[PDB]
Amino acid sequence: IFTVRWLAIHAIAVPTIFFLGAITAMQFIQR
Amino acid sequence: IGRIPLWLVGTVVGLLAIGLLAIFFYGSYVGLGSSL
Amino acid sequence: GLPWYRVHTVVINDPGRLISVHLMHTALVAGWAGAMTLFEIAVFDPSDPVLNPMWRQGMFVLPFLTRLGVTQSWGGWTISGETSSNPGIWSYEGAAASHIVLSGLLFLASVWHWVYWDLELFRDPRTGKTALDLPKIFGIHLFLAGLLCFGFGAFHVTGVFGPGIWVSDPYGLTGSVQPVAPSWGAEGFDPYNPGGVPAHHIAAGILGVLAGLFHLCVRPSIRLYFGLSMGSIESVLSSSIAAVFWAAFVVAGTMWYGSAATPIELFGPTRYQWDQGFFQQEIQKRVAQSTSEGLSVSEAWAKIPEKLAFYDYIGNNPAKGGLFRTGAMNSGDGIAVGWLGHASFKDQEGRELFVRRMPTFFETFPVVLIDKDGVVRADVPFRKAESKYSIEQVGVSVTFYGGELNGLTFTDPSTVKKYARKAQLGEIFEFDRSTLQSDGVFRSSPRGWFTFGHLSFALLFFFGHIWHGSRTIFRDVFAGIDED
Amino acid sequence: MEALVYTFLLIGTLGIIFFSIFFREPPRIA
Amino acid sequence: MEALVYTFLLIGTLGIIFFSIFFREPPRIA
Amino acid sequence: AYGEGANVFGRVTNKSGFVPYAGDSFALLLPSKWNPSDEKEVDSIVLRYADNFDAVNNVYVIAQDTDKSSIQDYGSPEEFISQFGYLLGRQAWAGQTVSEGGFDANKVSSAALLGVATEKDKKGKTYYKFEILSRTADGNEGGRHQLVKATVSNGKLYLLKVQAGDKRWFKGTDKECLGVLDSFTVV
Amino acid sequence: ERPFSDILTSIRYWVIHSITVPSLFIAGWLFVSTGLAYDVFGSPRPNEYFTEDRQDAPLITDRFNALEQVKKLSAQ
Amino acid sequence: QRVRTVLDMDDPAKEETVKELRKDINN
Amino acid sequence: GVAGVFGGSLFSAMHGSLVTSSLIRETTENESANAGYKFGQEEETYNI
Amino acid sequence: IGTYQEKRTWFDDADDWLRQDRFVFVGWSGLLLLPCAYFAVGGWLTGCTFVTSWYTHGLASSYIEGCNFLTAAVSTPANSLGHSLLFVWGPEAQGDLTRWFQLGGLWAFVALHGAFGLIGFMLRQFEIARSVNLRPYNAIAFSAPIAVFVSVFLIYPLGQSGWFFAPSFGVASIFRFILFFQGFHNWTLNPFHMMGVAGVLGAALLCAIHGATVENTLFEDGDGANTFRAFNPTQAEETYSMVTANRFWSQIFGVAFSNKRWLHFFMLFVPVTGLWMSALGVVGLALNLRAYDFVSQEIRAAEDPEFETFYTKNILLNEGIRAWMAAQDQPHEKLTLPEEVLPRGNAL
Amino acid sequence: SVTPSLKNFLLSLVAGAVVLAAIAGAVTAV
Amino acid sequence: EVNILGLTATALFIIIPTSFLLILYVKTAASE
Amino acid sequence: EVNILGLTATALFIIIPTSFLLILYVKTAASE
Ligand code: CLA
Ligand code: CLA
Ligand code: CLA
Ligand code: CLA
Ligand SMILES: C=Cc1c(C)c2cc3nc(c4c5[nH]c(cc6nc(cc1[nH]2)C(C)=C6CC)c(C)c5C(=O)[C@@H]4C(=O)OC)[C@@H](CCC(=O)OC/C=C(\C)CCC[C@H](C)CCC[C@H](C)CCCC(C)C)[C@@H]3C
Ligand SMILES: CC(C)=CCC/C(C)=C/CC/C(C)=C/CC/C(C)=C/CC/C(C)=C/CC/C(C)=C/CC/C(C)=C/CC/C(C)=C/CC/C(C)=C/CC1=CC(=O)C(C)=C(C)C1=O
Ligand SMILES: CCCCCCCCCCCCCCCC(=O)OC[C@H](COP(=O)(O)OC[C@@H](O)CO)OC(=O)CCCCCCCCCCCCCCC
Ligand SMILES: CC1=C(/C=C/C(C)=C/C=C/C(C)=C/C=C/C=C(C)/C=C/C=C(C)/C=C/C2=C(C)CCCC2(C)C)C(C)(C)CCC1
Ligand SMILES: CC1=C(/C=C/C(C)=C\C=C/C(C)=C/C=C/C=C(C)/C=C/C=C(C)/C=C/C2=C(C)CCCC2(C)C)C(C)(C)CCC1
Ligand SMILES: [Fe+2]
Ligand code: NA
Repeated sequence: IFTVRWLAIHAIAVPTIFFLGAITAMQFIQR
Repeated sequence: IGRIPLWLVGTVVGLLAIGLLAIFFYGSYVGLGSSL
Repeated sequence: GLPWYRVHTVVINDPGRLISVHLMHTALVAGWAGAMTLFEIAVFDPSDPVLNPMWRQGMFVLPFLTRLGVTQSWGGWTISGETSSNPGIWSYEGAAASHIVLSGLLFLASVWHWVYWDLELFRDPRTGKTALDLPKIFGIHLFLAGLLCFGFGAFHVTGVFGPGIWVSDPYGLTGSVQPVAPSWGAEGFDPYNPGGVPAHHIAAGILGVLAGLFHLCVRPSIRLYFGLSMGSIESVLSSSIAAVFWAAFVVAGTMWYGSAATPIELFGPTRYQWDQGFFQQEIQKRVAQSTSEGLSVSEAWAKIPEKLAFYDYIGNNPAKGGLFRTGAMNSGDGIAVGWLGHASFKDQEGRELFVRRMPTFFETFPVVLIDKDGVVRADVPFRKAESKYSIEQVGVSVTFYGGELNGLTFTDPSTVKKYARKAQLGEIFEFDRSTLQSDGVFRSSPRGWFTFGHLSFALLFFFGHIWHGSRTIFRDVFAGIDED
Repeated sequence: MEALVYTFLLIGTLGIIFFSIFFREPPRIA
Repeated sequence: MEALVYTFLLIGTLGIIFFSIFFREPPRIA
Repeated sequence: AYGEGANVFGRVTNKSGFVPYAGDSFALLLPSKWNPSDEKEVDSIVLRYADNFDAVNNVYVIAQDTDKSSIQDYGSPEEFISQFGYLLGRQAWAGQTVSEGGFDANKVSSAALLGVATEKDKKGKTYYKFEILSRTADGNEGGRHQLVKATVSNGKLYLLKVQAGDKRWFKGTDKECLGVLDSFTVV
Repeated sequence: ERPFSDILTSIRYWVIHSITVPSLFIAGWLFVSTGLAYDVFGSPRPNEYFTEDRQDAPLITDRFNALEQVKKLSAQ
Repeated sequence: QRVRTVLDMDDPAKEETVKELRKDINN
Repeated sequence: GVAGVFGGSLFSAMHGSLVTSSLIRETTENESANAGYKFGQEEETYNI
Repeated sequence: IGTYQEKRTWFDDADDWLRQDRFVFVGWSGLLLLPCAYFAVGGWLTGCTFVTSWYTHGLASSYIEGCNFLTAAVSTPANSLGHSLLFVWGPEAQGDLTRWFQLGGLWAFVALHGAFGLIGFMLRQFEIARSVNLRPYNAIAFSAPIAVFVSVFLIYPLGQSGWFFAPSFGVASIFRFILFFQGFHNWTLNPFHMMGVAGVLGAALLCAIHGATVENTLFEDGDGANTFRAFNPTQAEETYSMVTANRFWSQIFGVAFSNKRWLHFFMLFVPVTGLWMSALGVVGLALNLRAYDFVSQEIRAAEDPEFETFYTKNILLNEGIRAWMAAQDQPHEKLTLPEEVLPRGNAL
Repeated sequence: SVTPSLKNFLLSLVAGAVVLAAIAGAVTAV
Repeated sequence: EVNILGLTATALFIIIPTSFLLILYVKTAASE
Repeated sequence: EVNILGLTATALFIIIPTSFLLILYVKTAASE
């Protein structure tokens, strides 16, 4: 595919999933 | 097309989102930002 | 019929009555300029140019008259403190009367264009209908604007024929209308360089003349003509309004941050000059230079000019007034009549304390006196029942080293607290609050009023440009598409 | 202002008499 | 006066809304 | 900066709520929540820490050069705190008032003694300990608790002074104030 | 036309999304857990907030030498 | 003259001075 | 509640814009474009 | 165009590609709006997650430090930086990204890209309205959020000492900005802000009333108990009874709408006018030209120890906000004020 | 002379031209 | 006493637009 | 320092009857 819909959907989806994994990792960080 | 039910997919995504929100709320009581 | 918010649309397809209403507006603006100048001349007090300057009196158009050359009036006085030479016809009142006569002439021309609107000049020879060759009109107007810009930059401000512009001291001590040599280097783009104004106007006038000749000789393309609707007056209205609030934002920015075209002696000091300690740092540098080489205290401070100490005063801050604190700055906290001196505070055992100056954000500020190192040593406390910082137990004394108070040391009473509270506002000055029945709250500078009015007008004209661009791109749907 | 008001009133009267002289209604019936 | 101007403005606004309620133009087309 | 991994499954390094401080021949556990402040009321103060929440909850020590060899030579502890009735802050108001309520005539502040001790730690030199309830006529924080631990080791008087408003003292800052009080050891 | 209802039902979507989504989640987890977030975005670690010299809130107090100064008062 | 003293002279009254905000790396 | 008033202003502006924009010609640059027909017809204007 | 040959160039092909119906419309405005808006939202989400505020404000405002969604924010640069544009290549960062994040450059990045994204979005509204041949009243309405954004995030900090006094992009940051305007500017007392509050409250009222009225005059249009399926977009009749609605509101409120034109133009007009008045008020506050005081009231209370009003109470509250907030609010000012000079009431 | 800030600004102009060219290439593609 | 500037400003801001609107309404209602 | 009470009196005595007469003349000339 790799159309405009694919590019927009993935430009929203990929960094959100990366950041959600990052935040879930930061949930278990303790001082 | 129609191999896995759409309601089942949405239900699984709903449990994943609810679990992620539960982890986010649990992390407010432990670790950083837990005021302790 | 027409709605009340559409009554001016009758002159859209009437070039003659469009010229008539432009002439009417031009007459109103010129008449306002003359009447405003005469009002400010009537209410102006030129007795004290140093301690009661025009920006302390709420003068609005007098700094703009002064900036381009007129300094003396028909009353025999000059704002620089000099007594007037021959003013000629171009004094303050002479310029006002010229504006009034121009307003009357423009009123008569407006009446003539209202009555005689069906001029063949506004008619297209090819089709017979009424039309305006807007690209050619723009070329003519750009040629005239470039000629005016080049003349103003090469003859008026350079002084080869005109008087020049206002050039002052970096700290605003000595300033006068002088010819200015243009600066063609990168320094010409220095906003505070006065030489960048003649160079800008010469180069921009040459370029405007060239572009006007280009538009006079070259027609636009069909694609660009149809894209921008160059045959419509509403499109040029939107573009002109766009350029106008661009220029309004630019003049508001240069007004607020100061420039070579914004003299301190004409528009007052700057809030950034107060925050950044410009006059305070210069005063302290002068005192340190005099004390390190020869002259001792109480005589070095006497070397400090009265105008510089007045500049180092938060009451002259343009970012200190209020929206509805109307009128002159003198009507706020009195007319300044003298500099009491530099309030210097010492401890009981002996070390120089300093009152923390008020920032612009604070309507009121606590009165604290802190050490050279940066540690709080005394204050005027609110609770007055604790610690070792109240004035009466620290035992600070104020000495003063200036005009009315040169060796008067106060140590015991609450006059020390009063002088500390006055010292948090900068240099302590004596004010007369009975001549104008002064308020007590600080007023705003003409610089602040100009900046506020122009920023508000700039956003309103952003909306006006957006609305007009909407109307000129969407003319077919604003009028009707006829079921298609 | 003091003299400006007087000048305004005088030139307003002069403009009124100028308009009365030149832009009057045309004299009908004798 | 100070309070008189405020009272006059308030009762003027109240009179305007009273006239708008009762002596309005009768509604036409829906 | 140097690259090191985040703390996962690595537990917590501080839970006692007390961080040690070593100074010029004195040591004390400061509250971990509190932060330092450069506000020398009395010039003899060498260290000062205050609460980030409310700076009335503050602690400071003074290093005053002195003549008397040991703290017992300052007389009775009552005689000692009579000498130190100056670091409480004298009233800046001198007007007449009999309307304060529960105060002496013409006074807007009072101090009540609630403790007098001669505690010892490790060497044999005694520590004068005091608790004072300072009630001001406005009633701010419901009063202030002044805990004073004073001694002299070589030739300098070392006096701990932790302050706590009675509002915070009733909430539970008593534990941290008493922790600082018992941890002030002059080595 | 793939109206977003048929693709989510199909297994072709979930065959290639049973690796990409968990791999992105693990990548974010390792990005945090390896300290790379601290190294890239300059946020200090919980043990790197107060240096021995200054025990209060840092202040930039300079503009044209801000880079050099922040390198000076950062966590080395 | 004394740029160190005048910088400290304007240190207590006003912390936003240009003379302070420039060359603050060396302090 | 803050989101509600902000979104209420947002949705009021959106609804006003969409209904005031979606028209067929019945009011000209004058008071009304009744030249097609005057008052007294059920032939509706507007668009959604 | 206009019955001409018009030999095709690259512009015709580019216009044909950009002006096509897709999942998302691009257009020429998408050359600006899509990258600028994507970068603004991504920078805000990145700053709220990883970029700290310890250097510039001396506080923690990110998820890596222990802040919530309502707590983490993209913080403004330091006041000593002034109104520096804070480019990565600029003299402050000097091409160093990890210190550019520490210097507060992400705030300038997000602010400039958000401003250009708003420009591109209202250009997109213009382009779509031109494509579907509709009047750009949506763009005219969106001119007011752009005005609010410009006056708040640009004009006010440009009038103040620097970007430090601008709103930091967040939730608790915006609450700090709001309380700062209460304590330092008396923003509730400003008539322009009062007009803005009236506009927003009236717009929410208009939305609720219009929705309820339409939903309660819905006609029959069917037999089922769910009226939502009774609607047909094909039919040329109105879905609700304007006559019934007008009579109901005429006998309830006294006045009612008789024109859908005027009703929806009023719904457009009220929030836009309110937001524009509030933008003008914030512009007035940019130069500290605030409606802080009432001179007659303050002189009356100065010469009278008995005269008190709620306005005097508000003035006293603003003094406490300023005094107890400045020390931890403005670290550049270095306000080490002792507790006794700070004002207090009794016992609290 | 050529100040480092000026050199960085000229490099920024080159980078902005590169970004605009990349956007133009992306929209001429697809 | 009496703020005659505020009185003049308020009176003019009331009189001029109200009279303008009333004149427009009268001339509109006179010629239907 | 400006006799603004006299200014207001003169300005109102000029504006009000001139506007009244101009309105009468305009409404007379509009409908012959
Ligand atoms: C943008 C143009 C501009 C600017 C920057 C200024 C700036 C200034 N003028 Mg000026 N003036 C202007 C245009 C301008 N004027 C015009 C067009 C006129 C002709 C009418 C005048 C006539 C004039 C006079 C007679 C005087 C001044 C004076 C002054 C100075 C005192 C501050 C002040 O204005 O009071 C405060 C300003 C305001 C309170 C602005 C009002 C804020 C908004 C717009 C009000 C909203 C209107 C509201 C809807 C109406 C309802 C109110 C109603 C109940 C009464 C100041 C530097 C005074 C002076 O110092 O003498 C030299 C002086 O007496 N001006
Ligand atoms: C014979 C013509 C003439 C002359 C000699 C003057 C002279 C003067 N006027 Mg003036 N004026 C005139 C006509 C004239 N006026 C007319 C016809 C009007 C009615 C519109 C006015 C309305 C007016 C007002 C309201 C004011 C003056 C003021 C002044 C005085 C100061 C001017 C100043 O410093 O402002 C600066 C002038 C400018 C900043 C103009 C800049 C032009 C912009 C930047 C053009 C940019 C767009 C351009 C098209 C771009 C071209 C492209 C380029 C490449 C060429 C000065 C004595 C001021 C005063 O003090 O009152 C007495 C004042 O406030 N005048
Ligand atoms: C030099 C700038 C400029 C010019 C030439 C025009 C010209 C025009 N505008 Mg426009 N507009 C502008 C700026 C401008 N506008 C700005 C800045 C805004 C934002 C506030 C608007 C918003 C606007 C709207 C919403 C509309 C127009 C409309 C119109 C058209 C005729 C309607 C009319 O004026 O009837 C007469 C107007 C009045 C009788 C207004 C009453 C007087 C007001 C309330 C107070 C005036 C203040 C004071 C006396 C003057 C000082 C202001 C000055 C210092 C700026 C006309 C061609 C209308 C249109 O599109 O045509 C169909 C229309 O509906 N304009
Ligand atoms: C294409 C959309 C777009 C737009 C509109 C912007 C807009 C902006 N960006 Mg941004 N950016 C973008 C994409 C975009 N960016 C992308 C894709 C990236 C990732 C690489 C970035 C990364 C980025 C960073 C890191 C920063 C910005 C910044 C900025 C702001 C200031 C930029 C500046 O001052 O330089 C101005 C740029 C120009 C004037 C363009 C130069 C045009 C040249 C002169 C054309 C000449 C070429 C010529 C035709 C060659 C032929 C001639 C030859 C044959 C002789 C600004 C509002 C800065 C910022 O946010 O401020 C805090 C900043 O720090 N951007
Ligand atoms: C807090 C209040 C508020 C928010 C969040 C908001 C939000 C929005 N309004 C839109 C539209 C509108 N709003 C309108 C009127 C109004 N909107 C109002 C109040 C709001 N409107 C009010 C009061 C009015 C009445 C005048 C209209 C008329 C429209 C539209 O037509 C438009 C729409 O189509 O709605 C769907 C949407 C599309 C904007 C967009 O994508 O821009 C593109 C640009 C972007 C995304 C970049 C800008 C980034 C911002 C400005 C700076 C960075 C901020 C971070 C990304 C996030 C920070 C968040 C923290 C502060 C918490 C967007 C969801
Ligand atoms: C002694 C005394 C009197 C004491 C009082 C003292 C005192 C407190 C004074 C009050 C001061 C006062 C007046 C304050 C207000 C000042 C203020 C803030 C002014 C703002 C001014 C202003 C220009 C603001 C700009 C923003 C703006 C334009 C706001 C306007 C707000 C506004 C009018 C909102 C609409 C309100 C309203 C009730 C809507 C009507 C809704 C309605 C009846 C719909 C009917 C209806 C609905 C349908 O859906 C359909 C289908 C049909 C058919 C239909 O009909
Ligand atoms: C016991 C009943 C309780 C209700 C009584 C109180 C209701 C007051 C009536 C509302 C005000 C009338 C509006 C006049 C304006 C007016 O009558 O316009 C008339 C207008 C009707 O418009 P049309 O539908 O006729 O529009 C088409 C026209 O262009 C052609 O005729 O009414 C409306 O706009 C809808 C209602 C808006 C009402 C807005 C409320 C405004 C609040 C006023 C607050 C005053 C200040 C506070 C007092 C100090
Ligand atoms: C005819 C004639 C003549 C002349 C006459 C005259 C004298 C004229 C004039 C005139 C004038 C003398 C004018 C003036 C004016 C004024 C104006 C024009 C104004 C205004 C206004 C405005 C614009 C405002 C605005 C506003 C408001 C509304 C309020 C306040 C604020 C503001 C600013 C916003 C003679 C005989 C010589 C000769 C020739 C013929
Ligand atoms: C920084 C920066 C940049 C940019 C970037 C970008 C543009 C990106 C991104 C990004 C992104 C974009 C990210 C994200 C994030 C997100 C998130 C983190 C999310 C979330 C969370 C949550 C919690 C959610 C919840 C929910 C909701 C609310 C909705 C629905 C449901 C759910 C549940 C899902 C660059 C490099 C260029 C450079 C410069 C700077
Ligand atoms: Fe509707
Ligand atoms: Na109290």
